[PDB]
Amino acid sequence: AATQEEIIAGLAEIIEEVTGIEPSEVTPEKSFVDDLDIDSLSMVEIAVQTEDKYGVKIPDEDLAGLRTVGDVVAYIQKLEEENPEAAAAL
Amino acid sequence: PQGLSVSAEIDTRFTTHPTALKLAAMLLAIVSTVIALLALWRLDRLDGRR
Repeated sequence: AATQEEIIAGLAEIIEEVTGIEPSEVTPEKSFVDDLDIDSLSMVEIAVQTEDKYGVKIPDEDLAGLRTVGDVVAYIQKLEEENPEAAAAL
Repeated sequence: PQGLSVSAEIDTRFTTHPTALKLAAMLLAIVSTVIALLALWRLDRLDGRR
């Protein structure tokens, strides 16, 4: 199972490439639109660059239900613990 | 008098209009273009985002 401090560390390096927010602001209690001003037209880009590095297809059915970083870490944790087919081969 | 004549010839070389072939070939380079664009859009829509 992926640790929380590496999930956040992998999400911050994408948020910093897309928007430019320093990775010292990405904490598990920050909202994606109020605290960190990240419109959803940037959440789409984050979800694209996520799949373009680690094969992970986050459908827009679920891309709306992510309001905080804790939601992201919980979603990734549950999907990786449910499916044992996580390749993780680079 | 008879025989007197002055016959010029104007240079109207920019006053043209296309034929049926040049029109059928102009109204067929715009339909296939939008058809190809629609096909490329349908191919792009594979990622499941609307």
